[PDB]
Amino acid sequence: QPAHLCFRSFVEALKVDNDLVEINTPIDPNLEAAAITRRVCETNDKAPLFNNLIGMKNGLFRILGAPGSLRKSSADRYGRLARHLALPPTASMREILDKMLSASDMPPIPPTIVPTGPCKENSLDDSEFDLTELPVPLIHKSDGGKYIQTYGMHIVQSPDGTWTNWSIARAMVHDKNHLTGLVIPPQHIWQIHQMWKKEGRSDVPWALAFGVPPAAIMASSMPIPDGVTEAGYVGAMTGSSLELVKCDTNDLYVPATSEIVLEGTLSISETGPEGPFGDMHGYIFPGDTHLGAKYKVNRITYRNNAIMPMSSCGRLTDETHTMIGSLAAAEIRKLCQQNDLPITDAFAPFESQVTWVALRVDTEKLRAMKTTSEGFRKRVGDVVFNHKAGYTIHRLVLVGDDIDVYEGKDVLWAFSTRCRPGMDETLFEDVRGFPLIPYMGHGNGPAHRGGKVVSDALMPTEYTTGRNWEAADFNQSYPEDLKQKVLDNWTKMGFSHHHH
Amino acid sequence: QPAHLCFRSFVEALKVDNDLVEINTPIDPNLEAAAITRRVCETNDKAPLFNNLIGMKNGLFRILGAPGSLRKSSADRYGRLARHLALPPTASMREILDKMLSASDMPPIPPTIVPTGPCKENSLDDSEFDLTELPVPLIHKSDGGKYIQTYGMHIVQSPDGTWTNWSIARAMVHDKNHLTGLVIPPQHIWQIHQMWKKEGRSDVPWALAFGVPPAAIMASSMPIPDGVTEAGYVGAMTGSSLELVKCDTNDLYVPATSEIVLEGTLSISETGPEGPFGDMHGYIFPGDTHLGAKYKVNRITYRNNAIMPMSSCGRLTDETHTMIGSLAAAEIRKLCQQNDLPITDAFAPFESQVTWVALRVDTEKLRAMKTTSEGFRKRVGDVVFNHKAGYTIHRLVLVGDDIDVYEGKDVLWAFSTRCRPGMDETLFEDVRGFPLIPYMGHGNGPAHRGGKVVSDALMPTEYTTGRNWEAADFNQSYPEDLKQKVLDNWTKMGFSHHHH
Ligand SMILES: Cc1cc2c3c(c1C)C(C)(C)CC=[N+]3c1c([nH]c(=O)[nH]c1=O)N2C[C@H](O)[C@H](O)[C@H](O)COP(=O)(O)O
Ligand SMILES: Cc1cc2c3c(c1C)C(C)(C)CC=[N+]3c1c([nH]c(=O)[nH]c1=O)N2C[C@H](O)[C@H](O)[C@H](O)COP(=O)(O)O
Ligand SMILES: [K+]
Ligand SMILES: [K+]
Ligand SMILES: [K+]
Ligand SMILES: [K+]
Ligand SMILES: [Mn+2]
Ligand SMILES: [Mn+2]
Repeated sequence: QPAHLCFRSFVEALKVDNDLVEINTPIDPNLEAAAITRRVCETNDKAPLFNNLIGMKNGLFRILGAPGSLRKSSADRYGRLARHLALPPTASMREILDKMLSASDMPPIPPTIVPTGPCKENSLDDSEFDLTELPVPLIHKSDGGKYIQTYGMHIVQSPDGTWTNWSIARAMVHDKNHLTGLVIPPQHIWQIHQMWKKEGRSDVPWALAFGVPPAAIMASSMPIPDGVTEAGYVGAMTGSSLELVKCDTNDLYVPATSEIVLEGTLSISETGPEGPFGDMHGYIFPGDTHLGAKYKVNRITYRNNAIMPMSSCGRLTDETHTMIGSLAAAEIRKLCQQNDLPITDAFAPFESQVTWVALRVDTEKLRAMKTTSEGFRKRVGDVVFNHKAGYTIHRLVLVGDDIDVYEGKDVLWAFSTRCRPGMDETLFEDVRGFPLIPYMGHGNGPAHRGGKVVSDALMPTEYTTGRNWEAADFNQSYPEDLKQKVLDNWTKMGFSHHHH
Repeated sequence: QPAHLCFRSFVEALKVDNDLVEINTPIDPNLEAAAITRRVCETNDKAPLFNNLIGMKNGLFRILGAPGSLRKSSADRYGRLARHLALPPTASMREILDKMLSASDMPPIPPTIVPTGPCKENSLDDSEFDLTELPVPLIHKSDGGKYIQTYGMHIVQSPDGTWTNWSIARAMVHDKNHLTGLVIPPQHIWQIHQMWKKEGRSDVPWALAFGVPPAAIMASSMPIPDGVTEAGYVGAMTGSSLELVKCDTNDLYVPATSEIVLEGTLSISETGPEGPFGDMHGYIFPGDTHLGAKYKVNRITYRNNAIMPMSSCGRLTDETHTMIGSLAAAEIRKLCQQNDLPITDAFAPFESQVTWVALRVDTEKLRAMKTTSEGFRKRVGDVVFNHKAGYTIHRLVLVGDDIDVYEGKDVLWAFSTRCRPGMDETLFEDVRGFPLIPYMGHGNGPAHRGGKVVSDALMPTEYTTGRNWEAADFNQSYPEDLKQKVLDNWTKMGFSHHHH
């Protein structure tokens, strides 16, 4: 099966790429596996495959860390991500995000039901497993539980059957047959949960599939629109209908090649302690436990030699930056264009801890609008910050066409030199805020509201007659021939490879 | 003579360090020398010494580019700067800035007058030179003149004789015997000029010395206090009285080993076209010429085989970032401490185009103040933004003790995650602004006023009971032994030198 359609094949692909380290000696899921993974993520090293995880029994489980993290080289920086999507390993961010957006104007390709698959190779009923006896990692020393769920896909369906959502939300082990996790607005798992709670009749049928098709985990991490079934979007994006097998204890459908599947229910009544967790912005607040949603597990099915993917998230750079930030930015680019805003590109700079998105403006189009910074900032902020795709983003930075938004040095240069603090900004206090950012949920103001800003790094003439400067850089301050002369004589004169 | 006390010796030192490239074939001062230098600065390469500059006649002149720019290696990153100050080439920024501050609580060591020095080896009177016939560089393709003055020191003295100031301000050739340049408030050259203009009797006696003692050019770039003669501060800092020779046509004193000296007057009445110039924030606005101050040159004296230092300034990283930003930050650190503010460190992040300064707070001291963010931001901003040392800085970022302000990744992380836009900030509109920033002089508001902000990246408990988080990073999320185990087994397991 292709790497983008089968996690086991993805792991092979990373090996074949010389992008894997197999660790065949005993590694402890209590912190060690995650510490190695953390180190990998902070240094852009090869992904670790822990084949000998202390506590692994009857096939449950091996761990792959850092599945969507960065490679060291600039030329294949995003190669792990490209390997989720059948793209060349040298694909640019623009190419990855375009691939992720491509299904937005295609007919869905609904999934195909098949009678079995590898995820049925083994099963444990409700007398045979105990989640506290599996080698679930402790990912950070102060976490409030062992976070089994950092890179699987929750599957829930609307009561009416018309929408089946796939998403990543964290969850940890509560006891032998339950998890707790975040189920928070405006996320689709929360929207669906609310529909079941208003119906009031039963708990939400649920599955959590780990080691799913890589193209599916990418869509699981993207804020595609309300009511859109991720399976059909992934099918359109890949050009192929995904093969799904029915759960044994409910009528949900899971990817045939899932490494591990939990089947059960998400309660419409019960909660339990959840967190704290070392999360995407780089922090943990020890002892900061709060009631979260509670999941009951009735069944586990799994592949022979099952592999659990794990995100050891925190400070730069991991899946929470490369996927949450970039995929939100992609959706925001499209949202802006569908609202008639002249945005060509969007990216969440890593330097902002993916709390900003830089929006590249087609300034020819802007000029024809015959507008002003105040008016345009307000329009952009109203579109983005009132929409779910803007949830995680607290600062938007508008930049003109000379800036490559995928290059954080250039975004920081433009922000720092073209946006006058205060005057060139509009604050938004009456929008939903992202409480997980420390300055929100642990800050001085409302945890769930406000704290957002549009920062206009467009210069005045970009609204009127056009850019009126040149950069004081090698590229722009010297004519072409001179530049080429300098480059051609560089090593000659005495001064100091693309792949590496 | 030691490298920190003699520019010719500094050039040797760079060679000896394997930090120089001598270019002995003909190089054009029209753009080529500056393009090579620009490239060097953008890539942290070796400094270029142009020994064969097209238009060099009777000893005037060779060029050294990038004298205060960065080295590639992390271990001696700041070595050029260390070589201005007799510090080891491995000196940290903290050590460099401490050296630059050390004379603040020492008695001045006034200079020593000597009867001659190398700067008298050659002379050209007012019938023998023509500034338009010297190989003065065109540094950026759109500059409004050939900027002879990017790394020399202007020397002017108060009418009463009590204060002699040394400073760097840009100047370009106007005609055979004049320059034009910036002389703007609140700079000391402007303060002194104003005293001569209020007296009304004559033009300001002036000298401009190029290739001065490196320790002197560092102080020339630092906002030491009003009324303090830089020569005596440099003497205290170095422990040695600087040797100075009298000008031939006026009673000012120049460093004995100056490579090139211009003697003349700064007019109290005349102006001429100045600029545009590709400056420190990375921009040039072509055609944006304005009236500047006008200097008359009556005499040139120079060393045999004179060397003109040149800053090819613009986008990162050059002297305008490493010296203007860092030295302002140093003065601001001291200013804050003298105002009883609990600041331990200050640095202008390069990523901010040196428009921000990050202030590290001693949070134990902060807690004893029993204050709030609003009150503390206001106090800090009032101290800094009402003082000349704050002139160039438009954003202050307050951070707690866990942040190394000399590491821009960490400053950006703290700013992005701990400062809630709007709520955690105070805007300052009724302070002097720095017009050279594009969003000021080419922006939407007053060019000379406002646009400043204090951004508080202190978390709430840092004011009360103490830090209440741990980072989700390898350092803080794992115990010591585990960390050390991981490091010790790193290359063993399969994963990937300080000097490189
Ligand atoms: C890649 C990724 C995405 C996480 C995520 C993680 C990763 C690795 C974790 C598990 C390591 C850390 C926390 N995560 C959570 C999360 N969204 C959320 O509501 N709660 C979370 O706990 N997300 C983001 C979420 O997947 C996106 O917001 C999706 O748009 C949600 O899908 P939806 O649009 O269908 O609701
Ligand atoms: C290192 C350095 C410092 C420049 C500088 C440059 C460099 C290389 C240039 C020449 C390449 C570009 C422009 N510069 C100017 C400048 N200050 C100013 O008033 N006008 C300038 O034109 N400065 C900053 C100035 O030297 C500091 O603000 C000093 O504190 C001034 O000394 P003072 O406190 O005695 O007035
Ligand atoms: K999704
Ligand atoms: K602006
Ligand atoms: K000075
Ligand atoms: K704060
Ligand atoms: Mn969804
Ligand atoms: Mn001074």
